[PDB]
Amino acid sequence: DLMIHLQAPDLGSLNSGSLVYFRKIPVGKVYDYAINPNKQGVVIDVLIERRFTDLVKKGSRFWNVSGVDANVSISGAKVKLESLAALVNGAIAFDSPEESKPAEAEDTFGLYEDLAHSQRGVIIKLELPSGAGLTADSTPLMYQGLEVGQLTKLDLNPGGKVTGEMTVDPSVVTLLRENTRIELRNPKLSLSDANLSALLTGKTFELVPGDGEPRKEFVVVPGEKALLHEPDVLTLTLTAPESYGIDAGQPLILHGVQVGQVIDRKLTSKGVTFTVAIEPQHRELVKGDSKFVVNSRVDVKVGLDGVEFLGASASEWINGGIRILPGDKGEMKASYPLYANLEKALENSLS
Amino acid sequence: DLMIHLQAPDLGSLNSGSLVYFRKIPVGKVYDYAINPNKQGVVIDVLIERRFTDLVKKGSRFWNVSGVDANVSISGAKVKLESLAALVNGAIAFDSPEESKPAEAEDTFGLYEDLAHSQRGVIIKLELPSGAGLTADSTPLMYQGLEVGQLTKLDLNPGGKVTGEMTVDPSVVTLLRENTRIELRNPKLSLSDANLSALLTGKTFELVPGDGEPRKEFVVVPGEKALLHEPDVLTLTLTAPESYGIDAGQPLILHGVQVGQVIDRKLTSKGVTFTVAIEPQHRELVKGDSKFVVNSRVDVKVGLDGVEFLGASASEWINGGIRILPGDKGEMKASYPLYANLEKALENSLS
Repeated sequence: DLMIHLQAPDLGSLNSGSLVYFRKIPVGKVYDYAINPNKQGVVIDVLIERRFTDLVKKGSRFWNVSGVDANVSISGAKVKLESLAALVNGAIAFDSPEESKPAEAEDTFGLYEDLAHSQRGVIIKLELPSGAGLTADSTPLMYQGLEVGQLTKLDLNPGGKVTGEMTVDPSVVTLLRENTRIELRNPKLSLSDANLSALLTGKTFELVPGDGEPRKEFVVVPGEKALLHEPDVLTLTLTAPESYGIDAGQPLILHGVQVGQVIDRKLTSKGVTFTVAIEPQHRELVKGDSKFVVNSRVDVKVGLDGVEFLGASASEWINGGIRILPGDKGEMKASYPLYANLEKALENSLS
Repeated sequence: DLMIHLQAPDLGSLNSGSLVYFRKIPVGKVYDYAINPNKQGVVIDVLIERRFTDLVKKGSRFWNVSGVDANVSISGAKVKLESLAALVNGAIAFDSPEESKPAEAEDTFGLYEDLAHSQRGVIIKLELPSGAGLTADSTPLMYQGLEVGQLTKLDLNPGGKVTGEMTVDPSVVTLLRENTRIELRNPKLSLSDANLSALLTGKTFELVPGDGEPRKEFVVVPGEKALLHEPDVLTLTLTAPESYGIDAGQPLILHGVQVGQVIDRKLTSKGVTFTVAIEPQHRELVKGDSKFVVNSRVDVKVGLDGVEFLGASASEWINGGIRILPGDKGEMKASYPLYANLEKALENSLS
């Protein structure tokens, strides 16, 4: 027979004589349990039978299937009572990997508390902004709409630095590399597609791939800042003597289509300095010369023969933001002015 | 007696001596269980009685009815506890088909994990855009409002290519053919008919039939692109010097009625190029000559004797989009211009 040791943080629902399963086949039993010399953890030593000594490998993971948990899920709760023998007395199930040396001679093993905690994969360290809607073992990493990861740990390091970590499955592991971003998506209010499921999920880590050297630690920024952190982004610091009602997250518009987003608005003594970012599409477009016209304010002028509306439309007004007047050739200097309307941009009159 | 083998990925709630049912009549029992030589799967060999040897056919499917699962459903949860003997010890039920040879001599059988997984039908491979709201065994294929299929598998192939597969029942199988589209419907917000049920369901595969050679693999596109993929569609690439507030999914209007939809908006260095699509109704209508006028902007001109409103109405404005001025005869050239309003389209002045 084989006599191996398990290290658990507590005994759980396991009694002496409780049963050990492989593929839900009883292939052994729990022999004894004892507190190890330090009071910290409980060592449970089990006895795999003589026939099944070749099942237990060095790379095996043992997990605890004892009691029953009833999990209510959104849009219906499927609670299935699979195994009746585990409720009364407790059980330990285990997996056998493909290629590992067979274990022997009282080899220790960590005892995971659940099947979900004993999933294989790669630990990925994250430096989170805040843990406001993030949860331990409930926040997924989506990729192409599929669940790829699971936030497994969430800590508040000293200095007020929330960091967590994530198990991803091996498939995607080759996708993670340099300039590969993980940004958290808010469950944003969708008018065209009504999805209550997404609304109930909450915060959601989105993986967007890049190329380069494989890395294993990332920095998650807020969703607005994500554009700024993209690999090929162009960042213009544009000044203005007034905010003109332009918030931090207004869209930035060329020829009617959004080419960029405002990132942040900083108030100084000289005026209001914006920092806007630009997707690659308008990166090629700029050519070093442009004018920047506010779309946040409506303007109507009354006249006998002259009737004009300047700088806005009602839909434009709800979106707001900054309009681009592209030029032919320039050098992409550091600072640009923000003109109050279109005709002061044609007059080149920043006053 | 008959001694046949079942191959299951795990033993489940089955014990030795657990019972085998046909039409919920005990017609045998589980004799033994053993792990096969590879560690991958468990072989459970059962013993159908001597009377019932003619029941087991070659084309039989065995499924697992063991334990109990309580499924909460929307708009009320009907949880029925049908069979009490399966809870304590476990059971295997099986079906006998109409015309098959009777099985004998330790013939193997796959053991499905549920009655829903052991439904007959045809596997249909799908190349999905994303698996954002799609689920395994929860996403149906509607046809005429009835559940016809069930998305049974959802994978993330390398390269970021989500593909899944679907069991459809045999009836519809003759309906699937060439130019037969499967497009996913979003649970769109309905103002006239309030349906919370549809809202709770989420994504929904809609089957629309076509004619031709029978095919067994499809490509699902997004709902907006579906129009573009229809069998008799006419696609116009129309240019404009500005977006004029025309989004990617605006309706496209002839004589007040929607005849087409804008498909996508691409920003270039020359301007904004749209790609609109057309239903067969306006396919016959075009005759190779038309003018394209924006309906997204309001225009009011003030005058002593001349009062006119150009290009929009408030309802038109909420819908927005492109208006068609049909002509008598033409050749349907590749590129068309998008005029800013109606009078510049009558003046033939694209500047």
